[PDB]
Amino acid sequence: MSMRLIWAQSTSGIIGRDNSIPWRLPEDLARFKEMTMGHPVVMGRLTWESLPASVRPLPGRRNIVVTRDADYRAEGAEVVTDLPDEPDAWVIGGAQIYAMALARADRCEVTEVDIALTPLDGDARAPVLDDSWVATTGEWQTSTSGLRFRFCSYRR
Ligand SMILES: CCc1nc(N)nc(N)c1OCCCOc1cccc(CCC(=O)O)c1
Repeated sequence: MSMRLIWAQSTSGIIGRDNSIPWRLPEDLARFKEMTMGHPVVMGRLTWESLPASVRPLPGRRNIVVTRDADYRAEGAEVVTDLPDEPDAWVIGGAQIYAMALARADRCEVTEVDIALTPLDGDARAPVLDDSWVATTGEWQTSTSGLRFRFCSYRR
């Protein structure tokens, strides 16, 4: 019904390589925290293990880890084998988790980072949103880090 997707991507659409993020953008962390606090957050195992240890699990949010390995220990998170039907939840990671949740989604919150990245094999790419989405495009912004970025919101 009402899954929300949130991701940060380069302008070429890359959301990371092996979960590693090439940009430092504290304004994106701030907006991620504002959007997801007090709600379940749904993620893959690689996103979970890539969280900074001090916020694994992400505090103030019910953390849910989706993986085909039924036996997996995530201290502080709920381990499920399939995407859960949590109405108010935010999907936060897994290029494949975004793909699976997109059908159930009526909101996407995107940070676009103006950073050139060389494509590498097995890159995680952002979902391409079709014409059913209504886009609200924020103004281009400059970070305390010097990077240009913008926030875009999509609804249907
Ligand atoms: C924030 C990157 C991001 N940015 C966007 N826009 N979407 C995402 N899915 C997304 O990855 C979420 C997985 C990594 O999470 C972190 C990682 C480090 C610090 C924090 C803030 C802690 C807090 O929030 O308390 C969160």
